[PDB]
Amino acid sequence: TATVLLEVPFSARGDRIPDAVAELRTREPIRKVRTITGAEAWLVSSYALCTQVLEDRRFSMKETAAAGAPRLNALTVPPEVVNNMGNIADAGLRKAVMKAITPKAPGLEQFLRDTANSLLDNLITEGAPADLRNDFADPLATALHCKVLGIPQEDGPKLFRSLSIAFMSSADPIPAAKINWDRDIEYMAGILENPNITTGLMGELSRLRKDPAYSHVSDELFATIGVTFFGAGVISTGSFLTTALISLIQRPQLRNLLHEKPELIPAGVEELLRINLSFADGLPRLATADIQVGDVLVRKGELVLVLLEGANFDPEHFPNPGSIELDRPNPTSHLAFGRGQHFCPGSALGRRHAQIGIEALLKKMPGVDLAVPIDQLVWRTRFQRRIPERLPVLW
Ligand code: HEC
Ligand SMILES: c1ccc2c(CCc3ccncn3)c[nH]c2c1
Ligand SMILES: [Cl-]
Repeated sequence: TATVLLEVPFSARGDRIPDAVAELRTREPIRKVRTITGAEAWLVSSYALCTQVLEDRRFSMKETAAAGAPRLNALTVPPEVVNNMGNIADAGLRKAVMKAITPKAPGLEQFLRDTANSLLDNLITEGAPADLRNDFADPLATALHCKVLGIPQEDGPKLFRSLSIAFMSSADPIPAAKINWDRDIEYMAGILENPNITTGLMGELSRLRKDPAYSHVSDELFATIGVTFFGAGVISTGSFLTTALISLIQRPQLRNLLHEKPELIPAGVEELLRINLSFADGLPRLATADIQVGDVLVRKGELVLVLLEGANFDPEHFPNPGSIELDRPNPTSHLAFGRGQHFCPGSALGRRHAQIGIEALLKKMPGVDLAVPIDQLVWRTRFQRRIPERLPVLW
């Protein structure tokens, strides 16, 4: 009997990789799929072909936003925002933005530790079960990014609540996304004019905005940087830490090891990054030329989806890919942060967020365990991240 073209994404579950991924990688590591919009795309699932695509700018991020292109999903932002990093670079702002979002600012790591410990103390006081997503990982991400941006902690929750819509992976445009986007842009425009905001990313952007060397950079770009980096950083660190905590809880031997030897936590987090399923969709690129990828000649104008867990569970690059092994020879060579032109600018901050969050959790609740059977986690659908709606634990 006839079947439709293979549809992506395969599963919204972030606690297991579908067997279909390895079968695809082995039989057809670049293969045609249908996205939720109905568009066809090339799904790339081997490490070698994923890196090839991400390292060839002729597979363009920016052009995925072009009118009439085959789409993975509907834009939730103005099309120029897809090229936000490119616009930042063209405005002469890349170095300043990068420096503002490193975890090395004085007191930043102590802020993370203090915040994590305070959130955990509150959970211990409230008593089990505790929701490690809504009452730990996401508030820690939100507090971190208010600090990094230089904006008041009390503004975090409202900005955060845009994100369950802003990072939707939808077949169609989302009216609420524009409502929240325009509102959050207005907020950050006000931040740039707010004399109290003198630290962090927005403090620096506010200064550069009045510097004659940036007098022709648009106010829209300055505001957009704030919304984009808050949203990307918070959704990415919150979702990654949440699904990392699941992987850690499901490995009590690793939890005990990292609890007893915290110096191993960075290597543990690198492996948790490698096996992380937080990205719900392949990374999209639009071909701007005819390009050979494996056995397929990708044609100009076609959509390519780089499946991160395809690369990161590829046994030809990461032997025994499903196992967390702290002594791999190539531990940071995973694609959790992408690769090439669009490699994540917040990679160092995301690493520190997770390392400190896990260190604090293991000290405060060494006996942490799921409080529900793992299958009972509710996996958010049609979203750019895989996350459980609640993460109930006991300890
Ligand atoms: C505070 C900012 C920030 C943080 C923190 C952050 N991201 Fe990023 N990330 C970005 C931005 C902005 C981009 C777009 C870069 C570009 O287009 O050049 C990006 C790009 C990426 C990409 C590549 C996307 C592509 O299409 O090539 C991946 C993958 C990624 N981030 C994953 C993560 C993960 C995983 C984490 C946490 C563990 C994280 N990011 C934390 C802001 C952030
Ligand atoms: C693929 C998907 C999304 C993006 C973005 C914007 C991400 C964002 C930020 C805040 N609210 C909503 N979305 C920039 N480059 C991208 C590539
Ligand atoms: Cl504050």
